[PDB]
Amino acid sequence: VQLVQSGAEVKKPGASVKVSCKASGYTFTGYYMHWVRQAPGQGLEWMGWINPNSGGTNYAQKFQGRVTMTRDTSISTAYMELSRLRSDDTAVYYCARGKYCYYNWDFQHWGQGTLVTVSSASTKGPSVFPLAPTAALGCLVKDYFPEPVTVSWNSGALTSGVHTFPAVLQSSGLYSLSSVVTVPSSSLQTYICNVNHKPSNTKVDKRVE
Amino acid sequence: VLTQSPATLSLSPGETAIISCRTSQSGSLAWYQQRPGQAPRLVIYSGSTRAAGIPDRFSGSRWGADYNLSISNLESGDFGVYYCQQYEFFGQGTKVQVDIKRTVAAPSVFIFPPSDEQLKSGTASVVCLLNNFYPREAKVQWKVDNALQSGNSQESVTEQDSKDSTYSLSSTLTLSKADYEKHKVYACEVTHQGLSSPVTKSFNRG
Amino acid sequence: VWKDADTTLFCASDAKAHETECHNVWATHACVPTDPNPQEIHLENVTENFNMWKNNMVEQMQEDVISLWDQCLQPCVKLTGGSVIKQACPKISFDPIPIHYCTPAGYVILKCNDKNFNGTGPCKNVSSVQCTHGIKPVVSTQLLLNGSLAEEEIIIRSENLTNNAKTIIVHLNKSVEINCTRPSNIRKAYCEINGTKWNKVLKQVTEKLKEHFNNKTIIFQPPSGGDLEITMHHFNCRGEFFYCNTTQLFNNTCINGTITLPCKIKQIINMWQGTGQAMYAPPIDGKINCVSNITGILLTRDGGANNTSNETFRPGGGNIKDNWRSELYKYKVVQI
Ligand SMILES: *[C@@H]1O[C@H](CO)[C@@H](O)[C@H](O)[C@H]1NC(C)=O
Repeated sequence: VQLVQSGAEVKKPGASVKVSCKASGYTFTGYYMHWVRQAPGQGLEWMGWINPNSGGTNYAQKFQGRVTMTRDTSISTAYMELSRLRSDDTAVYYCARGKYCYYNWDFQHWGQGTLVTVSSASTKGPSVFPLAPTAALGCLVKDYFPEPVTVSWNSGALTSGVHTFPAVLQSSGLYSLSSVVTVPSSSLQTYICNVNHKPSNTKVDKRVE
Repeated sequence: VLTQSPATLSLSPGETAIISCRTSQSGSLAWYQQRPGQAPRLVIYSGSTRAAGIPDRFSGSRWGADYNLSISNLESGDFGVYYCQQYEFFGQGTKVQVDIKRTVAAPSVFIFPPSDEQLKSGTASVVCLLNNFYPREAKVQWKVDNALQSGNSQESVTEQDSKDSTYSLSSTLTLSKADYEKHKVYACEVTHQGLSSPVTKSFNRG
Repeated sequence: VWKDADTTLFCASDAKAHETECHNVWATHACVPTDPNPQEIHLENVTENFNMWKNNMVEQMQEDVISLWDQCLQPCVKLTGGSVIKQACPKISFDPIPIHYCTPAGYVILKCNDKNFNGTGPCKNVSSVQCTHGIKPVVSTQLLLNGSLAEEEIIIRSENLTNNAKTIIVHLNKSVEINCTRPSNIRKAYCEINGTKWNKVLKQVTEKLKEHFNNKTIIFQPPSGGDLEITMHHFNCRGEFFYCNTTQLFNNTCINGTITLPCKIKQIINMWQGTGQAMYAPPIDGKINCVSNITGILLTRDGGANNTSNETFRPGGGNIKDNWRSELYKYKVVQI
């Protein structure tokens, strides 16, 4: 059995989103498909199920009116659409199936997940500021959206003593993180941080003097 | 509903973790493990029955509304967050994380003034770094001209370095350029177990 | 003395050779004459466990009805997704007739005569029969048509009530007629129901059902999604496939005039019998009229109940084997 979901999504509040879920390795029409999400600082939350042969659905009541579940049996795929998105709909959305044997709840198989970020913010390349110099030095990677960004140093030649921190979400709606490396004062040689933000196709190298 | 406790669990490898779950409705209760960045994997159902590929180290037991998942002889694959489940309902989860015990190590503190380029953008970020310390608990206190800064900053912590078992922390205090050019002494005050008294690294705009 | 067991059963009916209606002919071929003189033995001092949700007889009846529909409702074209086959589209005349199910030598049927047996558990009043009562194989959705009734008062049947994925079948204690017509002189159609009898039966069913949810407020809603066969009362009438909007049926505010449902007859349908869309020929001319007795309903309870009030129930097609369960519920094959 395999379950493969569509890729990550970014939407503005009030927009809708459509997630796919491709099942293989079993009789697709044979087992209910459930959907479950997990928002940051939230537990796991069941949304509903569809009966594939029927196309019939049950939804968690708080989800009535804004969730639509469907399937396409010709390609063994289930679909979940969530409309009128709110920012607290930011979450990982998963599709899940009952244990092979059935009880139909024991969730034996999960999709890899589809991340959905809902924000009024817009795609944005980062700003990159130096953190100038026993000693430490770094780069401050500020005001980008959405996650995530990667940092290397000196094109990968500098790895020891490096700490790249988890991003934080600012009041501005934009993410920010810092990457630092520690060195002997005696070493100050050229140092450049290579910052990549795939969503905005931004790539910056910053020399820190 | 489903009440799972305790909320968090800091443990060393080898020890045993005991998570509890209260239901008010009878029926099959299941446990899931979700590792950072992966889909949850079913670990237990019927309250007491292990799934496929689940080793003896994992065990569940049950008493009335109370449900226990016990993970003995912890190992690297086991860390994450756990959920109890009954039909469509889940518990809030319990994050079980690793804290390798080591001798206490005091933080190295560095303060960084805003880059000129940033001031040119009309914002100012003062960054304060706490390097290579243990245990993870630590306190940062921003003071701008002896004024305590409550809620004007953001923190970020590395995972425990697996090698020296330390943590490194970054705290960023942000202000409008206009607010920033109003005050002179920008101080960063750190309190920690390895420090006999809080340590203040600071600087003057001049 | 006996043990639970599965086996191959045979069918019995009153089908006549002269009669050329499709089911009747199928029965003269597949079945034998109904027992002229049935014999039912009830014995005290015995207890037996029944589970209608796990009764193999349902599977067998299922295979028959699939067999019946394969040679009688042969469609003009079949789109099975993998292929598209053309074939004769014979005009279809059928009325289901009651079919009795019977055991071969060395087996026997046990019958539960508890007047309030809800469908699972031990039974006190047990009897032995060689054949079921006459059951009409009505394939329908939302509404259970032309079935048997509760002897005493309305009964709620389900494998697990809590489990919202378990089908709920309500089994009425007093049937309510549904009159369906399509005037002559095209795809339009309509249904009629006496609002008073119906609504009365709703008051009663909601009170019994509530009785099973710790006296919390019960509310009905139209289906939440899915194929047309499920979201509408769907059934086969005089060879035509009706699809009636039941939105009107579950009307909260009146809890009376005779209410009338808008129905349509379709030529393109999702076979229930398996997978694929079937294309039947256009609807024949002449006034077409089926009058049926509503005896049961299929409901799905909404998940994520949260706050106690407002369980939400949607009439639910579920699985058609449930139609058979609704009649076969009280019987089991045991092996002598
Ligand atoms: C139900 O039974 C009635 C009378 O016995 C019959 O006329 C009607 O056609 C049946 N309904 C269906 C759709 O089978």
